[PDB]
Amino acid sequence: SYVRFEVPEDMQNEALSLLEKVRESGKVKKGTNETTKAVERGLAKLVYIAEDVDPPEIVAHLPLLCEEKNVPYIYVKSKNDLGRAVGIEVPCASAAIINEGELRKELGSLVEKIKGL
Amino acid sequence: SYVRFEVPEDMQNEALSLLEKVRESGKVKKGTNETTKAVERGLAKLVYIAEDVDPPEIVAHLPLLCEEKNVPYIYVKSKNDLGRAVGIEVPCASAAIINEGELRKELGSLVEKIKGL
RNA sequence: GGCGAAGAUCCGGUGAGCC
RNA sequence: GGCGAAGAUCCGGUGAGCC
Repeated sequence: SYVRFEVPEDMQNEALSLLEKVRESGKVKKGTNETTKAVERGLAKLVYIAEDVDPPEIVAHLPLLCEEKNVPYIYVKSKNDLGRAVGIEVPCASAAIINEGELRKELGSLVEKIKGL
Repeated sequence: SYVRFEVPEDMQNEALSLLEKVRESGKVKKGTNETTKAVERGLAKLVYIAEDVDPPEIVAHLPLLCEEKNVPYIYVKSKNDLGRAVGIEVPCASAAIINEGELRKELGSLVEKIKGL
């Protein structure tokens, strides 16, 4: 298939909880273009990438480059569900964490749960 | 009426007739943005401004900003007449000549006819 | 109520085509 | 037939509002 990572529901939902309570403290990028070029700036602390993208063309590129710049990234759920997580009113194929707010020291834990594959 | 130098009709028609036969003879920029950059870059030797343009604004800036950069300019009644004269298929509020093609002597005499009203 | 991060609006550049 | 130098298309920035 498109993205080559598999991930249980519980930690995907951990991604939506972290992304749901990051906005009040840090910064987040919404949408695949802002994610791709915000990370291409080198400013990603954790990337959101989803497989329910149609056509797969939409994001079939960013996990690989997020492995190059060695920025964390996680395959998560439905575009809609993350859309609610980042708190915009529309589906979202890809997101990013740009500033860690007052929470900071969980994002590392999540990156190493990503390193499991 | 932003006509700050009232130009005769016969002189308008001679200017548009001259402007008719200089589009593979010389080079002309079409449209208020291309005319205004023609004056700003500094490569316009004679710009045409139509006076029935509405809103006036759309080209109202170009005679004064044109005079300051000391590029001559001449006034024309209908935007339509100018637009069809400069062989494009739509009305045109403002035009410019940036290269005089082979017509150095006629445009020279006409420029001196402008500087005088 | 419809459209919208599968990118709304706006801006810059480009300059004669697009349906 | 319609739209178009009162800027078609295309490219750029911006990132959440527009009817």
